[PDB]
Amino acid sequence: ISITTEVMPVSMAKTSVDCNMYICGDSTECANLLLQYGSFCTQLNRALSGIAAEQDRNTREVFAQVKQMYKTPTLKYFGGFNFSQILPDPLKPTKRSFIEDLLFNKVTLAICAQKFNGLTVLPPLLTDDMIAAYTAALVSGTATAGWTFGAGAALQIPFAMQMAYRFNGIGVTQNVLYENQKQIANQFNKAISQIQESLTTTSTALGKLQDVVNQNAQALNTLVKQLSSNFGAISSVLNDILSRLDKVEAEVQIDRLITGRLQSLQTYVTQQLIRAAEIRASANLAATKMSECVLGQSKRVDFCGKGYHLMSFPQAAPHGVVF
Amino acid sequence: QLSSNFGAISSVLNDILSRLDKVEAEVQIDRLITGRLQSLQTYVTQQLIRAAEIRASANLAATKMSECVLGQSKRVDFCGKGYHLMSFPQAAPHGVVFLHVTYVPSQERNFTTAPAICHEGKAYFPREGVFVFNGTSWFITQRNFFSPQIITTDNTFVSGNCDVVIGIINNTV
Amino acid sequence: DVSDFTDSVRDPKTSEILDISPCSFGGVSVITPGTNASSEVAVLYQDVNCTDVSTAIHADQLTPAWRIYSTGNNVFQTQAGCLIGAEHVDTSYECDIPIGAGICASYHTSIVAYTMSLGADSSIAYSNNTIAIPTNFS
Amino acid sequence: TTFMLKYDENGTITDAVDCSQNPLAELKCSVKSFEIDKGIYQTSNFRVV
Ligand SMILES: *[C@@H]1O[C@H](CO)[C@@H](O)[C@H](O)[C@H]1NC(C)=O
Ligand SMILES: *[C@@H]1O[C@H](CO)[C@@H](O)[C@H](O)[C@H]1NC(C)=O
Ligand SMILES: *[C@@H]1O[C@H](CO)[C@@H](O)[C@H](O)[C@H]1NC(C)=O
Ligand SMILES: *[C@@H]1O[C@H](CO)[C@@H](O)[C@H](O)[C@H]1NC(C)=O
Ligand SMILES: *[C@@H]1O[C@H](CO)[C@@H](O)[C@H](O)[C@H]1NC(C)=O
Ligand SMILES: *[C@@H]1O[C@H](CO)[C@@H](O)[C@H](O)[C@H]1NC(C)=O
Repeated sequence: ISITTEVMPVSMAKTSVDCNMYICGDSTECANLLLQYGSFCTQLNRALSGIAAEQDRNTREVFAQVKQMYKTPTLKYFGGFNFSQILPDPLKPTKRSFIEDLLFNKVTLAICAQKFNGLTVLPPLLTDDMIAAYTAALVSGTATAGWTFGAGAALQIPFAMQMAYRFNGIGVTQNVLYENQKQIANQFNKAISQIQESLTTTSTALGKLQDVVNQNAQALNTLVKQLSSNFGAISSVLNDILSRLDKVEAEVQIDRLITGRLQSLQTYVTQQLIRAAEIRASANLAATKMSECVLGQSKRVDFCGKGYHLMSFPQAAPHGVVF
Repeated sequence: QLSSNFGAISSVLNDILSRLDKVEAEVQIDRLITGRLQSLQTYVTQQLIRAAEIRASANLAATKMSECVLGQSKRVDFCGKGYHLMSFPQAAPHGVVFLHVTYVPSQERNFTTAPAICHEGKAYFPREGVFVFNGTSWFITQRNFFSPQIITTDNTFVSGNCDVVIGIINNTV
Repeated sequence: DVSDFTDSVRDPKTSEILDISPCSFGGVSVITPGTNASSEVAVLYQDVNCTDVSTAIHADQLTPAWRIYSTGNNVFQTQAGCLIGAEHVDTSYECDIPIGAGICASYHTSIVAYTMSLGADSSIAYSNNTIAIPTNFS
Repeated sequence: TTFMLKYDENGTITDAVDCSQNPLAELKCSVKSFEIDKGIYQTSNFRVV
């Protein structure tokens, strides 16, 4: 018996920009010159809000698939299989599981305070507690509550007859499980332990979730860095060229900075649209794996596992899921 | 964006050419040409991104019509929400609509089961079902519908001896 | 700071050092029941402190200054900004309109803000010798 | 102030909306309508002068 891990991003950070505070600071004349360009601030705001709403749709599609929140059994020992370290621990303060705690520590980032940029980051609709609650109902409904799940309702199988029913689905007979239950149960427990050890004392196994964070940070750093450069004007800073430049020779130096800053903003929004489409194609795949591998037994080759698929368990992660 | 000036005297041509005739008009027209060229390029790029998102949906619809409509899918929740049975396509404006027909068990009942049976020092396992105690006898039935069938040598098969199993129940066959 | 802005300054009056924050800006979004069932609306000031933006409305220091507007002591903190015009409740529902981190607003019976209801609380009787088998279909 | 004037097919102004009286009035002048579906819509920004 083997257990392998698979990491998939499903979401990314939600950003928004203040089109007038970024292009211009606290200057009235800069705002007036901006209105000549028509509806460019409104287009950018709508484009970024469209992406932001989509991130919440991605998460709801993957995780909110069970209409009922089954309670954790409080036994966590079914037949011979040790299901702890997957389900939450009642006496622990956190609502997560042991393995989920390992995942949340590993993926590290790159009360209210603002920045002079005009940029900000909105919070996701589903908190980490809600996401962690969902994956507990899926695991607890898989061990107990029978395979009949999704297409129907829970049907209360003893979990010694699942593996017999799932061994029967790969081409072996039922007597293979029953006569070797102790060996099969032991190999299951050892496989989970090695997953624990590898997660605790590794360096880089969640690079897909790491790449999402690093790419987002690089994009925002570039946008800020463009504020500190003129585009053929006397200087980048306003009120230092806007004072000793009469009142008509400064109207053409400002139009140079404004045109340059719009392009830096437009370039940023266009690349967020291409990046979001990549996350959407990844969140769609993770939703199909949650339905065909967790809620069923998959016969497609190399889709869920590597050998012959028996079953699967979902665990939450920062802006992603782990199977 | 056509009714929008871009720093020029006027946002409409024939009103810069009427009040100017030479390089003075060229300097204003260049401001308009630059502004109108950007808004046109921005429109085209956003259409390219949208066109790709709708090609991915048209590819999924082509996979559904091949798998759900021309056959019977074994994939979970791919076609409907229960046990897929059939499917029909219906045209819609700039789209398609599918009518999935699925099977949904409803009632449910409680029974007592077992993994095997011991008759003559040998273990009998089921082939394509489970053992249900019912309350008066011992039967073998299919997992999706309730239909007790009397046990027989054609329902079960002999595997191993009557030692290594957790919970055999002695019964006739 | 790391963004090469002005994070601090030293007073030239022979005194100590201070800090500098960017005053308080953000966005506003208006929640509406649909104009077919009511005319009252709630307002969300995104990413602010309710105390800071409640006194600002008192001294008339907001650039979007609405002539006929007031705050009827319904200020709510949430985490996605300051909410004004909707009263907090402790009865979870199905999130008609989403707001911030696990907060939603609905009309029901004035606008009311609550916490999301994930699903129905259910339990399964797990035993080691019992099976359930359907007897009817649809 | 900014107004949102409605023109009739006969060519005469019929109704209007004052885009600075209410938060709702600002919403109307932003989506260019007189009736709006339920939801949350983002409008202009705010500063503390
Ligand atoms: C199950 O695994 C946990 C994790 O180490 C362990 O503490 C517990 O003792 C195990 N259960 C049994 C019955 O050995
Ligand atoms: C708001 O400010 C008060 C004191 O000024 C502070 O105690 C509180 O934590 C702040 N709330 C925030 C920043 O969300
Ligand atoms: C089967 O027994 C369980 C445990 O008491 C109970 O919850 C369930 O309702 C029973 N099923 C039926 C159909 O009565
Ligand atoms: C189910 O639990 C009872 C209670 O100890 C036990 O006697 C019985 O052998 C168990 N059945 C199986 C299949 O383990
Ligand atoms: C199944 O349900 C239908 C409708 O509820 C009913 O007419 C039919 O008699 C039921 N069948 C059985 C075997 O109870
Ligand atoms: C427009 O004018 C026609 C006749 O001039 C009149 O019948 C109608 O009521 C007016 N208003 C409309 C059509 O809304």
